[PDB]
Amino acid sequence: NSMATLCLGHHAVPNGTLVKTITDDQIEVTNATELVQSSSTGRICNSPHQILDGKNCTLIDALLGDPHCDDFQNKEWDLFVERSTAYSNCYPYYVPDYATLRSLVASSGNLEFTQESFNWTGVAQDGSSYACRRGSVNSFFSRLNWLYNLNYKYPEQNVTMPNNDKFDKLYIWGVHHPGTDKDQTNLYVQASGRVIVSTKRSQQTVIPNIGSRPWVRGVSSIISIYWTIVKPGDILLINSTGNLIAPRGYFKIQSGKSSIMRSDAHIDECNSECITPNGSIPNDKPFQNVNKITYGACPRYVKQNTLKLATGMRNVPEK
Amino acid sequence: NSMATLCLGHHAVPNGTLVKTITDDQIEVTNATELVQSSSTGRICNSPHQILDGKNCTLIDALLGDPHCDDFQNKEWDLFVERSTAYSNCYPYYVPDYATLRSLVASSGNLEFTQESFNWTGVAQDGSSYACRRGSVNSFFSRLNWLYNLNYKYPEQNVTMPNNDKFDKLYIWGVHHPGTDKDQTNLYVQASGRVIVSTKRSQQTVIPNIGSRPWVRGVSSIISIYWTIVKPGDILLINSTGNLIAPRGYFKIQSGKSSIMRSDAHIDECNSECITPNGSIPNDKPFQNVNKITYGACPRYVKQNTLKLATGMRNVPEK
Amino acid sequence: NSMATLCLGHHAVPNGTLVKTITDDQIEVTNATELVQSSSTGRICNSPHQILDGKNCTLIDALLGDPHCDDFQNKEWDLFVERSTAYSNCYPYYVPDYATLRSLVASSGNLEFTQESFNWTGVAQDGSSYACRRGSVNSFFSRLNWLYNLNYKYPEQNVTMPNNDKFDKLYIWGVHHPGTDKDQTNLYVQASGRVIVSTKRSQQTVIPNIGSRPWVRGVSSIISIYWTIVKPGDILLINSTGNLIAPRGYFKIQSGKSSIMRSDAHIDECNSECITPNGSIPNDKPFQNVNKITYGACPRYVKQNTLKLATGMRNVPEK
Amino acid sequence: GIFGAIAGFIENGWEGMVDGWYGFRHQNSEGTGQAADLKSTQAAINQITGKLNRVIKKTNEKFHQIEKEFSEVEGRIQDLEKYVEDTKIDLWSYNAELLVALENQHTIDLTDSEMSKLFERTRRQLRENAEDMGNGCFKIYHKCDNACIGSIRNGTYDHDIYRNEALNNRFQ
Amino acid sequence: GIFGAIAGFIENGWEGMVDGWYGFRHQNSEGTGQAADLKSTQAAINQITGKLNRVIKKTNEKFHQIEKEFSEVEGRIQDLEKYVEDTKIDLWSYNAELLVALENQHTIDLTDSEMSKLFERTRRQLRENAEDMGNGCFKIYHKCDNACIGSIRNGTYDHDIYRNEALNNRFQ
Amino acid sequence: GIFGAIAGFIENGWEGMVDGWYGFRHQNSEGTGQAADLKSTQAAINQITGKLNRVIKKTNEKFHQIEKEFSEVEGRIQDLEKYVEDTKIDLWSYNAELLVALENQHTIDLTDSEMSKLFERTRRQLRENAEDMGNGCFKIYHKCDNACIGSIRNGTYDHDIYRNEALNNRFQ
Ligand SMILES: *[C@@H]1O[C@H](CO)[C@@H](O[C@@H]2O[C@H](CO)[C@@H](O[C@H]3O[C@H](CO[C@H]4O[C@H](CO[C@H]5O[C@H](CO)[C@@H](O)[C@H](O)[C@@H]5O)[C@@H](O)[C@H](O)[C@@H]4O)[C@@H](O)[C@H](O[C@H]4O[C@H](CO)[C@@H](O)[C@H](O)[C@@H]4O[C@H]4O[C@H](CO)[C@@H](O)[C@H](O)[C@@H]4O)[C@@H]3O)[C@H](O)[C@H]2NC(C)=O)[C@H](O)[C@H]1NC(C)=O
Ligand SMILES: *[C@@H]1O[C@H](CO)[C@@H](O[C@@H]2O[C@H](CO)[C@@H](O[C@H]3O[C@H](CO[C@H]4O[C@H](CO)[C@@H](O)[C@H](O)[C@@H]4O)[C@@H](O)[C@H](O[C@H]4O[C@H](CO)[C@@H](O)[C@H](O)[C@@H]4O[C@H]4O[C@H](CO)[C@@H](O)[C@H](O)[C@@H]4O)[C@@H]3O)[C@H](O)[C@H]2NC(C)=O)[C@H](O)[C@H]1NC(C)=O
Ligand SMILES: CC(=O)N[C@H]1[C@H](O[C@H]2[C@@H](O)[C@@H](CO)O[C@@H](O[C@H]3[C@H](O)[C@@H](O)[C@H](O)O[C@@H]3CO)[C@@H]2O)O[C@H](CO)[C@@H](O[C@@H]2O[C@H](CO[C@]3(C(=O)O)C[C@H](O)[C@@H](NC(C)=O)[C@H]([C@H](O)[C@H](O)CO)O3)[C@H](O)[C@H](O)[C@H]2O)[C@@H]1O
Ligand SMILES: CC(=O)N[C@H]1[C@H](O[C@H]2[C@@H](O)[C@@H](CO)O[C@@H](O[C@H]3[C@H](O)[C@@H](O)[C@H](O)O[C@@H]3CO)[C@@H]2O)O[C@H](CO)[C@@H](O[C@@H]2O[C@H](CO[C@]3(C(=O)O)C[C@H](O)[C@@H](NC(C)=O)[C@H]([C@H](O)[C@H](O)CO)O3)[C@H](O)[C@H](O)[C@H]2O)[C@@H]1O
Ligand SMILES: *[C@@H]1O[C@H](CO)[C@@H](O[C@@H]2O[C@H](CO)[C@@H](O[C@@H]3O[C@H](CO[C@H]4O[C@H](CO)[C@@H](O)[C@H](O)[C@@H]4O)[C@@H](O)[C@H](O[C@H]4O[C@H](CO)[C@@H](O)[C@H](O)[C@@H]4O)[C@@H]3O)[C@H](O)[C@H]2NC(C)=O)[C@H](O)[C@H]1NC(C)=O
Ligand SMILES: *[C@@H]1O[C@H](CO)[C@@H](O[C@@H]2O[C@H](CO)[C@@H](O[C@@H]3O[C@H](CO)[C@@H](O)[C@H](O[C@H]4O[C@H](CO)[C@@H](O)[C@H](O)[C@@H]4O)[C@@H]3O)[C@H](O)[C@H]2NC(C)=O)[C@H](O)[C@H]1NC(C)=O
Ligand SMILES: *[C@@H]1O[C@H](CO)[C@@H](O[C@@H]2O[C@H](CO)[C@@H](O[C@@H]3O[C@H](CO)[C@@H](O)[C@H](O[C@H]4O[C@H](CO)[C@@H](O)[C@H](O)[C@@H]4O)[C@@H]3O)[C@H](O)[C@H]2NC(C)=O)[C@H](O)[C@H]1NC(C)=O
Ligand SMILES: *[C@@H]1O[C@H](CO)[C@@H](O[C@@H]2O[C@H](CO)[C@@H](O[C@@H]3O[C@H](CO[C@H]4O[C@H](CO)[C@@H](O)[C@H](O)[C@@H]4O)[C@@H](O)[C@H](O)[C@@H]3O)[C@H](O)[C@H]2NC(C)=O)[C@H](O)[C@H]1NC(C)=O
Ligand SMILES: *[C@@H]1O[C@H](CO)[C@@H](O[C@@H]2O[C@H](CO)[C@@H](O)[C@H](O)[C@H]2NC(C)=O)[C@H](O)[C@H]1NC(C)=O
Ligand SMILES: *[C@@H]1O[C@H](CO)[C@@H](O)[C@H](O)[C@H]1NC(C)=O
Ligand SMILES: *[C@@H]1O[C@H](CO)[C@@H](O)[C@H](O)[C@H]1NC(C)=O
Ligand SMILES: *[C@@H]1O[C@H](CO)[C@@H](O)[C@H](O)[C@H]1NC(C)=O
Repeated sequence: NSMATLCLGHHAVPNGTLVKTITDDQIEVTNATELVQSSSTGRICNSPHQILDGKNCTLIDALLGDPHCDDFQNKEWDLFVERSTAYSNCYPYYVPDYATLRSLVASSGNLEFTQESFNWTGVAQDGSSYACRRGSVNSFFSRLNWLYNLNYKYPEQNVTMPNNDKFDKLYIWGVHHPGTDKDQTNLYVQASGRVIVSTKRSQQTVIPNIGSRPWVRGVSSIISIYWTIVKPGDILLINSTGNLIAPRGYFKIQSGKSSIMRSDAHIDECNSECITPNGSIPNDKPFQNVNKITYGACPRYVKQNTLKLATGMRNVPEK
Repeated sequence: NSMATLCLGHHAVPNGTLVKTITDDQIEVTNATELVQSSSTGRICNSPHQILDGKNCTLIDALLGDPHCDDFQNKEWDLFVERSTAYSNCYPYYVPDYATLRSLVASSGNLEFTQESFNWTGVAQDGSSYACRRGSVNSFFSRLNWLYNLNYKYPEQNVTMPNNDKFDKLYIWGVHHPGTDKDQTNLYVQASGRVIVSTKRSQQTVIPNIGSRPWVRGVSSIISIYWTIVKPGDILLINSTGNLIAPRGYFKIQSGKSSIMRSDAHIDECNSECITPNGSIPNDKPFQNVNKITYGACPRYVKQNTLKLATGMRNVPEK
Repeated sequence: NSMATLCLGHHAVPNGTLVKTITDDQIEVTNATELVQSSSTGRICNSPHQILDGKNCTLIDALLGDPHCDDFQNKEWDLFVERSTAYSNCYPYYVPDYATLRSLVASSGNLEFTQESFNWTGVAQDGSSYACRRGSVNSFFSRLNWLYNLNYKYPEQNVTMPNNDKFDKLYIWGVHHPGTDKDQTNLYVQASGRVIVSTKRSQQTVIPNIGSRPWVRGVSSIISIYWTIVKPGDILLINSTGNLIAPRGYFKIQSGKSSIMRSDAHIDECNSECITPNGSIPNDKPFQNVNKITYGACPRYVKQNTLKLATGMRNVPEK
Repeated sequence: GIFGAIAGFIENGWEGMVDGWYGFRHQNSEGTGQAADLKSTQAAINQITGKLNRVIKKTNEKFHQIEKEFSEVEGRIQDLEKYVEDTKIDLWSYNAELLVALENQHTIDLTDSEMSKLFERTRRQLRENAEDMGNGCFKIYHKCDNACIGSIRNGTYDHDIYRNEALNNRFQ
Repeated sequence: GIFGAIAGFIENGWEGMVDGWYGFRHQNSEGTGQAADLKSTQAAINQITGKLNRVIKKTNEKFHQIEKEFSEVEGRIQDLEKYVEDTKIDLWSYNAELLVALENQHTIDLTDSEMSKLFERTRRQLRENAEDMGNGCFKIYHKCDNACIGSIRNGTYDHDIYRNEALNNRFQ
Repeated sequence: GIFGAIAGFIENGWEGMVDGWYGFRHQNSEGTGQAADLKSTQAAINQITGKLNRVIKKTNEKFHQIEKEFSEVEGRIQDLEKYVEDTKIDLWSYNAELLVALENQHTIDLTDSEMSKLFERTRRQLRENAEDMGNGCFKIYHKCDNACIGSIRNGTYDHDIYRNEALNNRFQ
């Protein structure tokens, strides 16, 4: 010859993948990586977040002190997990802003309770019921105090409780709506009257309303549930003619990174920073298609189930 | 010499449109397409979406059964259109969270009503009035049953109505507020009363409010409107001393693509996927500038009234 | 020797800046400009936006007419500035929708008040209290009229006040909740009062709750504050058998660029379109890391504190 | 033009070429003429159609949403409802502005690329029988009748049979 | 691609090359060989790894948020909660779809670049001792044993040594 | 850069050039030249100024909004107000991050482009009178005084004035 020939080229592969670009929406490159997490194991990992399985207990039931929720006293969590099998097994209750209370308690992230003695005078304390048995024995919500007549007298109550500590106190109280006029008098002797719970910034008034409610667990009555926050240097102040389901103390209002989630996924011993109701998912990808409900360092939820990012050149095979 | 010349070039047009780029604010290309729909015809097309023109009626008026809205009974819609000229012409009323009742009925998409027999004993039914004239004579909301004294006596009413079907039920009821103490006794015999409507999941209590009002269309009084959803297996429980505007049955609540819109645009014989209060607009372009209120397969509302996308090369004349 | 040489090249600098790209996280270019405004003088410029320094008065207190807030009467603003050192010095009060009332008044942007003569009959007016002193002299909110009994009598008031102007009217009124059953009868002779405030589209009814409230400036009562808007053609209608804190007139309610901001920054004499609680900031950059709370023509808040936009080529020096 | 061919070393385009986007003009013994190039015209058109269909794709279908106009002053809840829709509109208005700007910048640059790619194809084909004049044209140093031109416009120009005629005309 | 080399004037790739992304193939009288180019392969990998690292990373760490499923009809506030989350999901789904399209378009275009860059780097080395054949291969006009083809891949090829032999074989 | 000129076949930049972004350094019998090229410098500056003005266009003008800081616990309605503002900030933070990354990538690639366009502008002018030495420099094969060099920068270089002198030295 006295001649040589030098050819330049690029590599190719047999398998290849399709990705989308600005111009084509299916074009073949040598290699791509998935950007959308679309699968979970089905199990929540109990590290590195304090997970608290509520089992048969709702966060509201545990807050009030339902007897079968006794194991949740003074408990704290990063993520509280409510199960669809949860039930209530105490006195019938109702919460006007149930979602708000559930939210603020979940965000606070603990049930650490501090006892307080309020000084009720002239009334019987520690009322119980056939519908809230702690051992076939009658009892009540562990964190509420049912006030009723004492030797067939019920004097009007006036009570203060100052917040001299340095944080915010959360009080949970209630009002009793008996089913019959005669049940009203056998309990509080007087006809229905008011409950006025106030602070220097909050103002709440409940008027008991006697009436037949749906029979639940042996009774046709219902308790309404209300909440009050007391700032430092402020004062909680209760004035009630009767029908008062009194608080036994206060919860601490922390403010952290805790929340609540509805799931039935089992809890393993594993490690992943992201939690979804469908279980834990890895966060090595920037997007996910598992669930829009997430907690932790999670990929961002998107509608696509696959987004292939090209990690190689165009694949042009041979003939 | 034996020459030849071979010139490579591109086409151009005497025409040119200006487009926007990363680098230049106006630069001329050979051709571009508009991406922003900015004009409407002014008319709503009657297909593909099942429009229901409310004309002189509002959805709530048709829901309750205002006599001049009787033709809306058991009507179904994809998009209900409310008109600014609508008016009320029955007994005076107000709805707390009016916007909510309107929203949940509008997204339900129908007014299919189903009668139910409530065991009301000792009480007269079918209370009438003028200011709600159903042609000359006196009558009431077609879906509401006004209960009043029977021989100047009003026994306290306590009736139940369970849900044994596979769907949610919507109950609309009311509470009468007479304008004088005498009116309260002339209708229900007793003084100020109580109305208690309950399910296993909800709890609703209204205390009537006797005292005067702006007398509307001839009467001293007004009605408050409430709703109650009863899920399958649950129970409706009504107990009232009086002042109860009882329901006559339930509405079937559905979930679907139904909604409501305020517009005075005329309805036309044509087809168009996207509906705005200005009338229908084409949806061949990705964005639109007509109205942020839309219904259907619509372009996304944006602030710009034009965005030209280049579909050709740079245009370079040729003087 | 027939030689020559011609080298092409580009400039460099001895000190480049680092910027981010799609592929490299940090790469050196000859020059860049910052896009995130991260600093501020710490002072609010009083131009071109009409600023109003709230001193020790919150907007609500200036609305009602707290004695130490009378210098705020009939003032306009584009931006009202509430200070953290504000205090209340009149009768203790409570606004059920405090955020809402604060929002709508701030958006209206003025406190232009107009006297109207309501025809109160058979009652004393201009009631005062020790809790709201003007000097050592007892007085009250300047925009509210405290009605009480005259000669052991409180006739049921009924007043009409029609809006015949061309603008909307904002009426502010209240309901007095006395601390004891005797305070009630001393002031309003009736055991329990009532207050109805109506337009042709509104029904606000309040029954006062008698009960002890937190001791404030020698007073254990409180005042609920309510507001009502009357459009042209509409009428304002009030009936009361007791406990009415009556309005003295209306506020003109405009709509426009007015708002409110909480800040403790001082107000210098300069010009700046963008305002933040940390002070005014220049708006030449598209983004700012100072504060998510902004007023006026501001950059958009982002989480990043520096974003370098390259304004030169790659900087490639030698060694 | 990132590639410097359209509005670059090609002084202007041809309003007289209505059968394609890119093409050849020639001058020889038999005369002058002009023919569009189908391959590079189809390449550019296909890329521009492909990106146009992705922009127009159109998945956005909403039904019952929040209210967006209000006749009454309500305050807090209404402030939030307006703030939500305003935030949504500003965010989509940004997306639409940036999309058009990026796409148009890419449409200018890719049509510039095709022109340059066609010029390099032609240069590689001519080998040593032609010289770049710097304006988009080639000096062809040998006799090139219509069939020879028609053979350059198309991938079948055998430079080896003209090399000796061309190399002598280049060097003297 | 915008540079016209991959799926361009290179008609296809080499499944037989496994030690690199871009490389060489030659033929002497000594026989044929193959070798990858480390420099261009590294340049492309480091850019793609760099953009891959920009894409896959924190932060989106959220803790207590709004409720997104509802067992009850509630009306106004729930409509707003649904609308907010629906708005957020559409916007991110758009951001994700657009990001991949831009990145993949640029990934494809920068790999085409490095192929074209290796070709021009080689063309400058060979000066007047080789001719572009148009298909990615050069024709070297002088006997080159495995030593000098390895000095081309290497960047040690000195062209003054073969200029006399090459210019003669080119010009007849 | 995608065009492999800056940080590519040109080994580094000139810290000694301050009156222009791109320029010519030359050498001949009267040594010592350096001059900046205004046309290419102007082109890169116009585009960079053009995009810099697009990004600081300054449209956001908001007045009465929602409250974004809260001193009391309010639960559900407040969760939503925080979620709305949080969602909005993350989306603009993403837009800002992506905007900078795209513009800076494009700025590098367009400045690298202008360098390459100037090289191809110079290469076409010189025709057969020079050769690419590989480091962004041409070896000119004829006597070229400072006037002759200036004609290359002014775009007034007549190549066949020197074609016979140049082709001699090239092939001898
Ligand atoms: C239902 O239950 C509630 C509470 O359980 C009852 O409300 C209570 O009512 C009483 C009577 O009105 C009221 O008592 C005095 O309160 C203020 C408080 O002043 C400062 O003190 C508080 C508390 O810190 C104190 O704590 C320890 C122990 O508790 C004390 O020993 C310390 O000294 C602390 O002060 C603190 O937060 C602030 O620093 C308060 O500023 C007080 O001002 C009044 O005292 C007056 O009492 C006499 C009235 O004439 C008089 O003799 C006093 O000298 C004083 O005021 C005089 O001073 C002026 C000169 O400066 C004179 O010119 C003037 O004429 C006046 O005479 C209050 O009397 C409680 O605060 C209050 N509690 C609450 C929580 O509201 C309620 O009544 C009950 N219901 C019914 C129907 O009875
Ligand atoms: C206003 O209107 C409402 C609606 O009607 C009305 O509410 C009704 O109140 C009654 C009375 O409390 C209540 O009656 C029964 O409720 C229970 C339903 O239970 C279910 O489960 C049973 C087993 O699965 C099943 O057989 C039932 O058919 C039903 O499916 C039911 O448990 C109650 O059971 C007691 O009934 C009598 C009570 O004397 C006894 O015969 C029974 O044995 C049983 O319990 C007795 O024995 C236990 C031993 O364990 C003992 O501890 C206890 O003290 C008790 O004496 C009732 O039969 C209706 O359910 C309820 N209706 C509803 C909720 O819709 C109001 O009462 C009305 N208002 C006024 C003022 O009248
Ligand atoms: C307060 C009370 O327990 N009431 C009972 C009621 O008892 C009254 C009744 O015996 C009458 C007639 O003789 O006499 C009253 O006392 C008078 C006294 O004799 C006289 O000396 C004095 O002068 O006057 C007083 C009047 O106050 C009695 O008070 O009997 C009825 C019928 O048995 C009860 O209803 C039934 O309740 C059952 C269980 O209810 C509990 C429960 O488990 O829920 C017991 C709890 O101890 C009680 N709570 C407290 C704090 O005491 C609760 C509570 O009263 C209700 O739950 C409120 O709704 O009830 C059964 O489950 C079913 O619900 C009823 O048939 C009534 O509770
Ligand atoms: C329930 C009723 O009919 N109310 C009427 C009221 O009727 C009472 C009145 O005639 C007095 C006379 O002093 O007698 C009462 O009967 C007594 C009688 O001696 C004896 O039979 C019984 O044993 O003792 C009772 C003691 O009370 C009557 O009950 O008359 C007044 C004055 O005219 C009416 O007010 C006027 O109402 C007008 C609107 O009326 C209707 C209507 O068209 O809306 C008629 C409807 O039939 C009625 N309701 C029902 C359920 O049928 C409604 C409804 O009551 C009101 O709308 C409620 O506001 O009213 C109009 O408003 C006019 O301006 C009023 O003066 C009162 O309605
Ligand atoms: C609380 O404050 C409000 C303030 O407005 C007071 O309400 C105003 O007063 C009365 C209600 O008590 C309203 O006046 C009523 O108008 C009705 C309309 O009647 C029309 O038709 C009649 C023929 O029947 C025409 O002649 C007339 O022009 C009207 O246009 C009447 O139905 C009422 O009259 C009734 O009583 C009289 C006396 O028995 C009978 O003769 C009548 O036939 C009829 O039965 C009455 O005239 C007035 O409109 C109210 N204002 C507003 C703005 O609505 C409350 O009184 C007050 N409450 C207190 C202080 O307790
Ligand atoms: C708020 O807290 C206060 C503090 O406890 C509380 O005050 C109490 O109110 C009741 C009722 O208003 C008072 O009791 C009344 O006292 C009066 C004295 O004038 C009596 O007339 C009443 O008894 C009857 O007297 C006659 C027969 O004895 C009857 O002919 C007559 O009709 C009355 O019915 C009744 O006992 C009590 O004195 C005060 N206590 C104090 C310490 O001031 C108030 O009730 C609370 N409010 C609430 C909870 O809403
Ligand atoms: C919920 O539904 C139930 C079911 O109807 C209903 O219960 C009934 O309420 C009435 C009213 O309280 C009761 O009737 C009482 O019966 C006794 C008999 O011992 C009477 O002595 C009572 O007289 C009272 O009222 C008089 C005034 O007229 C007073 O002067 C007297 O002192 C008494 O206070 C009264 O008539 C009835 O017993 C119950 N139960 C049944 C099975 O009927 C209840 O009212 C509903 N709740 C509501 C509507 O809020
Ligand atoms: C589709 O329907 C939309 C709603 O009907 C239309 O939007 C309207 O477009 C018009 C354009 O002509 C705007 O024009 C005017 O705006 C001002 C209002 O200014 C203020 O006036 C007083 C101040 O004292 C006060 O009442 C308000 O604060 C007003 O803001 C007036 O000159 C007119 O009344 C008219 O409103 C409208 O503002 C605008 N309305 C809305 C709700 O956006 C749209 O134009 C229609 N067509 C198309 C193709 O989009
Ligand atoms: C307060 O109530 C009285 C009595 O109902 C009203 O007096 C009559 O009002 C009606 C309609 O408002 C008029 O048609 C009558 O002319 C009024 N009476 C007379 C004798 O003419 C009074 O108007 C009410 N208060 C206000 C402010 O309107
Ligand atoms: C209807 O209700 C009454 C109570 O008011 C009751 O006595 C009667 O049995 C009920 N009717 C039937 C058919 O059960
Ligand atoms: C490159 O390889 C060739 C032999 O193939 C050798 O001549 C040269 O020295 C090598 N380069 C270096 C830096 O050793
Ligand atoms: C360019 O250079 C040539 C020769 O040096 C000179 O004749 C001509 O006038 C110059 N033109 C400009 C515009 O500098």
